[PDB]
Amino acid sequence: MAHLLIVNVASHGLILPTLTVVTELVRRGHRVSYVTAGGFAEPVRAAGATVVPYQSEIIDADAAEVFGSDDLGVRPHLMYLRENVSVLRATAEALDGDVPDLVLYDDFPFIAGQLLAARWRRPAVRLSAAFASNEHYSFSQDMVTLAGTIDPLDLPVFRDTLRDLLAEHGLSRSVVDCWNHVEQLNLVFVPKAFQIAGDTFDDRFVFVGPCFDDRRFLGEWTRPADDLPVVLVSLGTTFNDRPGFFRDCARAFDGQPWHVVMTLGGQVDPAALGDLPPNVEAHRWVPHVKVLEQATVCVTHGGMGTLMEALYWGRPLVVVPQSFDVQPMARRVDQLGLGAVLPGEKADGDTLLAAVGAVAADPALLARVEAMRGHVRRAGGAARAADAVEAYLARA
Amino acid sequence: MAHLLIVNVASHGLILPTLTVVTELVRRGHRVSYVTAGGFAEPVRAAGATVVPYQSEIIDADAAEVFGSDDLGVRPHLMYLRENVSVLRATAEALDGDVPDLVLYDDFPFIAGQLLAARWRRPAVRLSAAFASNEHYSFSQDMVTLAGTIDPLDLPVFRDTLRDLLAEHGLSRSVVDCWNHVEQLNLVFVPKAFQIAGDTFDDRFVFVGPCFDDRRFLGEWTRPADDLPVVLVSLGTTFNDRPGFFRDCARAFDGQPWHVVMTLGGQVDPAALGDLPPNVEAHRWVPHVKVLEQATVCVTHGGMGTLMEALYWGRPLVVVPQSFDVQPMARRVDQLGLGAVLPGEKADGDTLLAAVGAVAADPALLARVEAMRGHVRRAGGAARAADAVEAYLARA
Ligand SMILES: Cc1cn([C@H]2C[C@H](O)[C@@H](COP(=O)(O)OP(=O)(O)O)O2)c(=O)[nH]c1=O
Ligand SMILES: Cc1cn([C@H]2C[C@H](O)[C@@H](COP(=O)(O)OP(=O)(O)O)O2)c(=O)[nH]c1=O
Repeated sequence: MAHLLIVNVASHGLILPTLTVVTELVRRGHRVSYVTAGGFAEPVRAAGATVVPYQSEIIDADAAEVFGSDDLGVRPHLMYLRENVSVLRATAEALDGDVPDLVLYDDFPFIAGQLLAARWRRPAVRLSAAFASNEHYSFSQDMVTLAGTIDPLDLPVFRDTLRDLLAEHGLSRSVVDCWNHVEQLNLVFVPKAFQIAGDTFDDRFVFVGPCFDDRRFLGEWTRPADDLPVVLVSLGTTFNDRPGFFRDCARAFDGQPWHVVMTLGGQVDPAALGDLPPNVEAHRWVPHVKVLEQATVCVTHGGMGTLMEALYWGRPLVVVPQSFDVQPMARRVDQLGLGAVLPGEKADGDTLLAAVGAVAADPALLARVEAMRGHVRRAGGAARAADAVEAYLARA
Repeated sequence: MAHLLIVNVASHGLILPTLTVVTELVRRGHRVSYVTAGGFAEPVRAAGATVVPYQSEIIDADAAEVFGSDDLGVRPHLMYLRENVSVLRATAEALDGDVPDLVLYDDFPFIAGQLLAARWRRPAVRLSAAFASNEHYSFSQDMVTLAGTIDPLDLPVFRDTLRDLLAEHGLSRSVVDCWNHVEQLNLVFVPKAFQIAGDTFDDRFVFVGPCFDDRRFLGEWTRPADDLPVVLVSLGTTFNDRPGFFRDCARAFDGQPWHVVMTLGGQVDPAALGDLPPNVEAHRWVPHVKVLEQATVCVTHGGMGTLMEALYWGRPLVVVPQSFDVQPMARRVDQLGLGAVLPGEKADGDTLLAAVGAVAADPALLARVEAMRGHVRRAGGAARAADAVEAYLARA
């Protein structure tokens, strides 16, 4: 009954929750256009969607290095607008003659998303792979706050670039109303129980939780031979250039009654770690969902995708936040008592060893992890998202 | 001519900026009721207002301890409501028979403010002694994020109490709408230029900047006989139980080309510092406003009052934040290049000494500070506040 456009940027965290949703909507006779770049085109086409390529900077940008350049975060902010503009121009060109009935856009390209919907006079849907935002809670604000950057709107060049962009595309919305625009429908990839201030989000928000595959394109992983409890250890895909962290982890678990699956996420080359104990392994990539299924503890920097996949299986958590983008999750896990949180420096090998053992042996924590798993399960998934999408089409 | 009620709580930072404003309205003939507790009654009467006492909990509470109690911040949050409720009941008791034409309330007692405005069906005005909040920026969220506490609306007992309070008081305004309510007029004691995301604030907000007196009731001060550049050092009135800080600073400035004036703020006894060099003073209280007039550098934790009082006199800053509450102001001062910031531990006497000398000798920084001084002067202060109120009073 529809041609659905998904507006997104080139990032694992933002695309992976989307895949099984695409496959479900397509299963129901809908047709999907998907904005993406580079190697992401491959899994996106496999989910059933037609790929609309665009030129991305962020795809091979070094996050740590970008946020390091200057002390106000001008470089991050301006790259943000560029990625949005690059996405806006490429989608319009491709689909100006094939107008979608429904524009769905991730938080990141939300400027391009609003402008596209306005340009075509089409209903819109927002997708959140992290925490959702409303009048009470802004995932964006405490992003700025924690990151230490300048407010984007306090940055004259950013503000003017945006004002000229809205003006050009004639969107009848002011810069501030645009930046703080709440969409009529929002698909969020966490349970409401986990969402910060989740009790405050109304009907416009649908908390469907993690949506995932076997994800064979991230490789495959098979239960070990030593039959030791399995600990997943990963720093994600973004701020993951930390051979020190991984090497110290391998050392601490050397001879310990655990089997460690280490995930480098594309930065550190396994070889750069040197030799690992027999109970410790390291990959550029393995499907977290595949390790976590057989796992006992999950050690993660706090990436949402990894947290929700771990909680899906009721795995006690050890969160090792190394960057700002992940701190709200880590704060939320700590306050829900879903695991131990070792922020930055504190996440050394030895401390990480005591934490892994501690949370694996805590009956009260395990009581909370099991219950939360229950909310994740009773959360929609790809099926409930597609339902919302189809009900939304109806009202339009 | 009117009866103006000022709803406030027993706190120096929240009451000081209000005083000269009261005196102006009264001077113009209006009659002012002022909600306060304890020893603040004296200065408030002086300003020319009629004191409405309420039983206060925060007036004799130790912030550091209160926030140290538990890991979620349940004790602070619940005290916050009690303070609000205690203020609600007292004022209602006193003014039910003497309804005000206008209800002016500070951010803190904003819940009691809204309910009183609704009860009596009167226009209301909000007062912000720190940054103001709107749809783009929330000082509150910034606070919770920085303090590491749970969102108050994620805390059942807190929201239930709030919900019931709103219901029992007839207010037809949901808990979340209530919490994120934007008043139709806001007096903000900050220049819009300093305000975070100032450009995003509309005409509902009037940035009148600092409003102060001789403040003789805080004692007096005559510049030294040694004729050294005077440096004001102060950790404020809230998280100021830090003898090590003042002790180490006095030690560092020993025999240095500066005259250090330290204010303990009713916490540490001056005697507990022990012997001080001839060029270092220590007081329970002296009017920052009088030191700052003769000063060369202001060293402060980031209290909004001290900051604005210093910028009023174009004084270079060394910001030494030791607590979440002054963290956004330290961030802002740093972004505007108005001074050096030495967060928490970084703030030893030796590093403080270099900073003081450094900010005093930076031509660029001084250009920026002198310019901000310009904005503070343009703000309009007490006169402009009464102007706004009177216009609001006539419109409604
Ligand atoms: C690094 C890595 C991530 N993932 C998945 C898990 C998450 O759903 C998603 C995003 O990674 P995540 O760890 O959440 O990191 P980031 O903070 O960078 O987004 O990618 C893997 O499956 N295998 C891997 O090796
Ligand atoms: C401690 C102290 C404060 N003040 C004034 C300056 C401010 O306007 C007001 C509040 O103090 P401030 O320094 O801003 O601290 P806080 O963050 O704790 O509120 O008190 C004095 O005049 N003298 C003093 O000795």
